[PDB]
Amino acid sequence: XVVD
Amino acid sequence: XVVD
Amino acid sequence: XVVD
Amino acid sequence: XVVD
Amino acid sequence: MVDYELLKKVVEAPGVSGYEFLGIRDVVIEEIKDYVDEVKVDKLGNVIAHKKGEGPKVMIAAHMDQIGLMVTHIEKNGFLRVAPIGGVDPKTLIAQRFKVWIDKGKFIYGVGASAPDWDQIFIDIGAESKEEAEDMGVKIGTVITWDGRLERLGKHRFVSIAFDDRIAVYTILEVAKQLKDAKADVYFVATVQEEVGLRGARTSAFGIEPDYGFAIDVTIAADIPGTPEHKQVTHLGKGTAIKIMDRSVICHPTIVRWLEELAKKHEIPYQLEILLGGGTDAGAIHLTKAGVPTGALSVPARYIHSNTEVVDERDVDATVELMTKALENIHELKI
Amino acid sequence: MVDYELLKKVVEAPGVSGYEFLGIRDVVIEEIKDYVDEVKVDKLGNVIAHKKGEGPKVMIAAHMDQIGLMVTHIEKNGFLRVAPIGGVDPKTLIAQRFKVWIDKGKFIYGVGASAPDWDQIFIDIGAESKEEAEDMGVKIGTVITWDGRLERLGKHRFVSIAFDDRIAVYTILEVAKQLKDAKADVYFVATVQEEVGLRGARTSAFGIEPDYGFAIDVTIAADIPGTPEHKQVTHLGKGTAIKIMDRSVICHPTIVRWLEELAKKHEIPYQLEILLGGGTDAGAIHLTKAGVPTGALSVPARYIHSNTEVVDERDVDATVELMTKALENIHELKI
Amino acid sequence: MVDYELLKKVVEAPGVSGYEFLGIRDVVIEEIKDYVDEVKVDKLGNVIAHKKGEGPKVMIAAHMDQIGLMVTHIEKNGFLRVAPIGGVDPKTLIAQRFKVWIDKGKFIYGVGASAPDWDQIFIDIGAESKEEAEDMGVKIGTVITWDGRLERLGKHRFVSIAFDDRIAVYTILEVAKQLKDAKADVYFVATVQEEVGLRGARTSAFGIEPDYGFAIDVTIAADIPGTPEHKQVTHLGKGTAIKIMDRSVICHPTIVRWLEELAKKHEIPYQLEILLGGGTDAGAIHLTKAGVPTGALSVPARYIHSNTEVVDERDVDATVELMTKALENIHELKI
Amino acid sequence: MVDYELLKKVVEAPGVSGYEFLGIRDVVIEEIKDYVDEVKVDKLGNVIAHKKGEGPKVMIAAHMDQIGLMVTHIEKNGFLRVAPIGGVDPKTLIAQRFKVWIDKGKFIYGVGASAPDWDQIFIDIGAESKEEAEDMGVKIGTVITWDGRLERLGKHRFVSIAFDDRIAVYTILEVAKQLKDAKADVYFVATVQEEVGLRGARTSAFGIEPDYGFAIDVTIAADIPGTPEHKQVTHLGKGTAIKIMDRSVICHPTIVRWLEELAKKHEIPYQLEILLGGGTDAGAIHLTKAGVPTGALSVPARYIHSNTEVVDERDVDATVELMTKALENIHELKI
Ligand SMILES: [Zn+2]
Ligand SMILES: [Zn+2]
Ligand SMILES: [Zn+2]
Ligand SMILES: [Zn+2]
Ligand SMILES: [Zn+2]
Ligand SMILES: [Zn+2]
Ligand SMILES: [Zn+2]
Ligand SMILES: [Zn+2]
Repeated sequence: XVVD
Repeated sequence: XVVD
Repeated sequence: XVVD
Repeated sequence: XVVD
Repeated sequence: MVDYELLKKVVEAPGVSGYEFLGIRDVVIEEIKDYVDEVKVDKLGNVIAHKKGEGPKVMIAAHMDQIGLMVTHIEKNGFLRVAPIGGVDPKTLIAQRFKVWIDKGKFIYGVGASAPDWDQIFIDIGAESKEEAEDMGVKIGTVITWDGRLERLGKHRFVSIAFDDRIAVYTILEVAKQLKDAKADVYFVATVQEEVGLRGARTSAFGIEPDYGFAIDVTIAADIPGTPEHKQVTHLGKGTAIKIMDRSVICHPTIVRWLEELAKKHEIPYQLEILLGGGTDAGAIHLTKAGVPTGALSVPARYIHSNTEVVDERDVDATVELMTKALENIHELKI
Repeated sequence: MVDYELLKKVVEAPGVSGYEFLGIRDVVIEEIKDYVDEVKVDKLGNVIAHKKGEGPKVMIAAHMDQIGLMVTHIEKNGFLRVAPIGGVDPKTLIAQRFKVWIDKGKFIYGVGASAPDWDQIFIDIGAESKEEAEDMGVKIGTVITWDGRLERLGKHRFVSIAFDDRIAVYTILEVAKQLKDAKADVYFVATVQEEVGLRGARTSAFGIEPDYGFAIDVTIAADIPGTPEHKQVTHLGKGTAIKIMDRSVICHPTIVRWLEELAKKHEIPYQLEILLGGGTDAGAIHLTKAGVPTGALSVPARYIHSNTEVVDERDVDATVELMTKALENIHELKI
Repeated sequence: MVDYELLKKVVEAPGVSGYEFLGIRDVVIEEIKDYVDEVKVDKLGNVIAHKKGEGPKVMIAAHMDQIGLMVTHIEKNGFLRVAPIGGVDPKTLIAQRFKVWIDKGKFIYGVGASAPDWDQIFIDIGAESKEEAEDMGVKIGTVITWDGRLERLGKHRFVSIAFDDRIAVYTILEVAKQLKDAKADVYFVATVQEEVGLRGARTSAFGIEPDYGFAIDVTIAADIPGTPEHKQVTHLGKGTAIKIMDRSVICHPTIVRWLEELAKKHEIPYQLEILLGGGTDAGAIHLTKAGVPTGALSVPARYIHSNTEVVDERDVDATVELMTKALENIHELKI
Repeated sequence: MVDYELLKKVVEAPGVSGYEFLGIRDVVIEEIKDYVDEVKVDKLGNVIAHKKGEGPKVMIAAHMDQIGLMVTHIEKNGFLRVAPIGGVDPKTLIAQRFKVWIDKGKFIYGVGASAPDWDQIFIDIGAESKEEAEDMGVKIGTVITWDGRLERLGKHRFVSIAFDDRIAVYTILEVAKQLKDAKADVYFVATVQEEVGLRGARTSAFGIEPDYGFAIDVTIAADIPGTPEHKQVTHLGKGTAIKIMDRSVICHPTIVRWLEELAKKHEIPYQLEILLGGGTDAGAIHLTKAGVPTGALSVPARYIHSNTEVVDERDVDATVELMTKALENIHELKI
């Protein structure tokens, strides 16, 4: 997981 | 039923 | 503590 | 300083 | 599955909070007196029906007051302004017919008119002036109820005004008729003013000083279109609802499971109830004096607090049956 | 400064409102019985520990119930829906671990997920269906608490679940251990259901009929970043808080100043407390029967009603000390 | 189905982006060294474990850094202000316990407090002043992680901090243990700083210059209440997820179908993954030098980027199995 | 405390991103050539000044490009429309004077006019038509900078256009002048296009392939009225800022503490820097090839990206001193  |  |  |  | 004629008598008798003496009181006394040892009416108007027995003193309460309206002002052109008695929603008063009570056993029709808030609501009784409205028998303080009647909906359901506990009043009348030589000192109480604060239950419980308390009332059945499954609370036809807790009371866990086990043993359909809010007579009973262990059985009902409340006879029968079994076996209960 | 092991025992025992019997009840009985003449559990579950003495009858109450959750529905895919027991804020349930109680002394883990409102909150226990969740021991009515443990924060502070009065339960246990030949007839009461309406305090006070009443609870410590100085209420480490008034009670002015003077005389650090809202057991005790003069000592606490409440041992010790001194000198109090 | 003790060791070791050397690095080296020919740590801190073999040079990356916080300022009264390391959501920091790392292998507890935005968040470590906080070992730059531990959820699931790839670190450790005489020159890489931009994967891939690249990470499992079926992405327990594409990479179609066919042939449960956003190490690996054909296997995970991430052991086992089979058969792959 | 004349030369030379060759390039070459062994200009325009030495190869980068505007269209009545070169805020262009560059070393004045967004901004150069504006030397692509000059503010501060790194260009020029027989192979680089994406730093670092990388740039000094203490980032006059991390890079922890220890040992004032966002050349340098351990020293600056940026000479001197000490001792650094 970048972002979530 | 007080309230509903 | 009722409330908080 | 990119951004500010 | 239910005594239709008796149910009709209890739901159609007028009896708004504080004014139960205008109709429902006498119906309860007349229909329960031959099944108990003594019937008394206390200070606030609660009907206390005592059935002597050898065992724990048990109070079973069902409120006989219903929500309604009270005239607050008579306009120059004869229209009536009102205040709610209990939790009345303005949306249920629009384009509705009402019974305006001018005396005990005497009413005239009225029409509700003009989301709506209270200062926009008014009742039309066909008067042309304040003087005419007064000559017709209306005054500040006149009480009003919807013009509702009991009718059947399909094979097992019904629609009516005031199921919000007249169905419980019906239930205790049936329990009183079925109870035979129970090992318990029973006090059936048709309480007053539950809709304005569980008031009658508080004073009658104080006087009775029971060992065990039970309330019978309606609970939310939101098993209707658009409602998420986890928010339905109860389902019509799935049994009497054993209350775990509502905003006014956390039923004694031992009594809750004892009732559940009794239902299983006697093959009585039941469902568990939890309400985020709401309030019931048990909320007052359990806090009486040094405390009273209490439980509550509820009749699932749709569209509560309206002229079109709906219940299922199978749940009503289950409630009568479980309460009867509870009274017959309460002498064995160990808390 | 505090008996860490004892504090850990009291804060980590489960006991949500109405279900105190599942853990905290037995801990209180076991830890206080050797310091009193008799211990009894009343109708609602209050633990009443009586220490006989010659003097005014005094009731000291600390609520043993903690806030928590109750399962209201089990979704088709095994997720649990819940209702709050007490004033729970949804923001404190997100991405948190929970102990789902399937039996007394038995729990399984759960994860809270999905500002958040109640219909958006759910608990994941690793089940794949409603049937599996039920086989794991979960049912409608299952109670849940955060998975919290007592830990130290710096030199004098601590973090824990349920300080909201388990710190007061700890306090009365310590007071009971220190009290020696006090000129007073003392009733230490670990009350039930304070979080849902000061219910246990009401019924136990009625039965005891005390001459003087005292409550020990936590109060708001908002001495944190961004809070205006006049809105901090109390400060951690600045002493036991003597309550002047909260929304539920205006402490008897004579007792308030008597406590303040006692604190000064015995060099016990203290601070004065005033709450715009909030409610405490004293709110019920003082309105018992014909009235009971009452006072309240509070332990300042940050982040109340969460799994990470914080208190300062210096304030806890001050509370134990002042309450002990109050009991030893109450025979001289003239109201 | 998984080596629980090993999983616990990898998820509970601290290692926020840029500071992996404080704990996770040594755990990876210790647990993988006996299964490879050589272990090296590069410039940025990536752990490169080389297992010599005859065949295509293959890089398998799992990031060992986890999201966390860094102290940016110490308030006058001892409270700490923080900045996120990676994509941290403020909603997951409220009323949570933290481990504030004052040295390698040394931490003190902290409490997160005060939808919330960063300038409203702060950490309480029990200090009364900036000086006391500093004496306790805190400074600007101090790193912080949630106080989370691995626990089981039901029969096949788990809850833990940092599954967001410590589950992948666990996976490559297991693959390294199972791989025997594979026809491939394998480079297992525990990459650094993936959470801040796929940084470690970029530099390690450049140095390795692989013929094929594979990333193992977690992917969104939104198979929870209220989520439309088409937005669930993956389902727990339905198999390892073969990535077709995310915002950072479009996996080589030949490798995607090759992996799918391998899963079918060896009866390994799998599901296809497509993400509208998100980023993974493959996003950096495939753009190395003249290009690297890559694929990615993901472990479905619920509640990603929190202290309560949830995975299913069946999907973890499927990932270990498929990656092992891929390495054993990659020598036949024709792109 | 600073060489005022030299600082004036570097800040007042034009050199917007991509067009550094119009002025700043030649100033850097002229002022640094006599202190290094060779000076070269690469493909993108970076100025690489090599000072041969025995030790680790070290790259020190300071970007020479400044933010500005580019003409996108000439209106019928002679007004100019523009696009930003770098992160320019429209609020800083209103009622401002500009230098419109019509050729190398040739400009005409312009006035910015008409919160403002880009389609509302325009430049007035006194032309009456598009044809006249063109005859004056303006075309699509013409670059523009503010009409700013270096001036002193009080005893230790200054105001100027482009401190956003011309102050760093000044710094490396000073370091190059002070460095004597350093045990390191030094590459001073005045990078291009940092304001549009750290572009020059990326390509020059690739070609140099350094063992260690260092960037010198300005950082946020928000120690002004109305800013919460924890959001000030750095304070003017409190020392050179050692960067722990910004959005583009997490400086190598070993280098960060090594720099901090060097500052303490040589009594050089310093402060620690953490930025939630922002980007610096180090963000590109450290990701070069197989990775480069990097650090960054920043000069605190108020009102960044405007014609009135402000710095403190004490912080500038501290930066020159610490970088010089770092280069003299880097041969001992063990990562
Ligand atoms: Zn990841
Ligand atoms: Zn992640
Ligand atoms: Zn009712
Ligand atoms: Zn009602
Ligand atoms: Zn409390
Ligand atoms: Zn509370
Ligand atoms: Zn800059
Ligand atoms: Zn800039």
